[PDB]
Amino acid sequence: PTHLSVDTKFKTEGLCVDIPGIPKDMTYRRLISMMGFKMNYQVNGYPNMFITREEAIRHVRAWIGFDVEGCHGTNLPLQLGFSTGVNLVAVPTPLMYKGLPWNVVRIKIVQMLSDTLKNLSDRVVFVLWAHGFELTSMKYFVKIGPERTCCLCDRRATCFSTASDTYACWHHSIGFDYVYNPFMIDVQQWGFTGNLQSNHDLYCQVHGNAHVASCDAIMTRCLAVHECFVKRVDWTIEYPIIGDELKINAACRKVQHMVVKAALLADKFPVLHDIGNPKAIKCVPQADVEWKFYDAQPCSDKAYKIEELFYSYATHSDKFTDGVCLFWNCNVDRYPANSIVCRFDTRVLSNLNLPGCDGGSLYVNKHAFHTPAFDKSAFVNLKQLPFFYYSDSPCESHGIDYVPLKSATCITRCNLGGAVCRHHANEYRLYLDAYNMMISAGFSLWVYKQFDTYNLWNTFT
Ligand SMILES: CN1CCN(C(=O)Nc2ccccc2)CC1
Ligand SMILES: [Zn+2]
Ligand SMILES: [Zn+2]
Ligand SMILES: [Zn+2]
Repeated sequence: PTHLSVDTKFKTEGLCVDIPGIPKDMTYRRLISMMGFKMNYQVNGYPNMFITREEAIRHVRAWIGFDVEGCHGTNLPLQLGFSTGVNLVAVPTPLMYKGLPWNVVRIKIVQMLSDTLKNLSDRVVFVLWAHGFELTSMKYFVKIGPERTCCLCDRRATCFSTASDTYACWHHSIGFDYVYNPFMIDVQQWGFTGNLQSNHDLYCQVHGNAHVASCDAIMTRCLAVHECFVKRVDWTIEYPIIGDELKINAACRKVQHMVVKAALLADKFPVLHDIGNPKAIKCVPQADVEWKFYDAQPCSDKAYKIEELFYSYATHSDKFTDGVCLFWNCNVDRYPANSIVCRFDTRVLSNLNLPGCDGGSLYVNKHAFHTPAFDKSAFVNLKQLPFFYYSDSPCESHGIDYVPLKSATCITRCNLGGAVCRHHANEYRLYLDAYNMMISAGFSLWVYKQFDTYNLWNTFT
């Protein structure tokens, strides 16, 4: 139970308009053979070109929706569409390119996949809504064989060059012409009634249908993401480290402690309502406040209605208007005015944030989290939280070459007294780096309108 058996049955109804007369009884073994590929019984890490839903979810960073539309089947040109928005036209002789032979088209496919995937994944997973032409066109740009390594590094081989007879990963494939050992999954195999557009539109209004192959490719990957990350969630799946995951997560913990500690000192709320992660611990353990936790799992479809988070059935709910409410990555439609909020901005461009369903995004950092679309109106009762650094720690060095720190946002006893000490200057610079790391990763901070750092200076007396 690791790979998809080649002898698994493949439902062929979706393929019969492009391939009339196709047998209803069909295996992956026979389908692959029909596509022009010879597996010759090989136990070398590539048992099937097709993979299970579970293997696809483990490799979501590799997903590339692919669709082929028969413009005019050997004698006709084909429109090759990708979920990157690219449309290529291959002639047998929203970025739309004119008709070119396969020998040049395949060089473009390798360039595009390599640039899109080199910082995301060790492979490609073609996400299909298979009708026939996409499967039969694969032989014109795909080569298969045993698992291999790059000619220039230790990464697995994803590309092949006929000019040099060598193999490369996504980082070293410049000038390569063939996709090597790609994987693929047919979304139609999951049991769907009706066509791609009708199933996609049930959950998403952001992707339209301009009737080009890239629109179908985008809709296909969108629908796959809804099925695997929106309606079905698995937070037990671990994903590899591809970027600043560790620094971002450490920054988030530093920022949360800083902001919450400062809010409690400036406004002295008697009670804090910590709403979100059922596994959460107190971010400011030494604070005076009555800390009360409320469980809400990360919402992956629509943002929580604030009224449902306070809904208590036949009993009285806790008083949310007393003290402060802390929503650390707990996505609601409209935050109460007495809130401290961290909300991920789904629009952020990064290697951790993949395009999602209905304006939302799939943020992949250790775990995959489909996040609802960022909506500025959720924050109408609050203001953006400005950067500040606060510290009550003693002015002592212990144990880097100096330029004295001058900043109005270094809230320390030394700055109050006229001159920032070396320890607080080092800590301020580290904290500003962590803050910038967290912000550039996509997180946004919001706070109740009465929040004022001027109230922190009198904590030094
Ligand atoms: C039966 N329970 C009663 C308690 N309950 C709430 O009090 N929710 C809540 C959440 C955050 C702040 C204040 C109240 C949910 C339903
Ligand atoms: Zn390489
Ligand atoms: Zn969509
Ligand atoms: Zn100091």
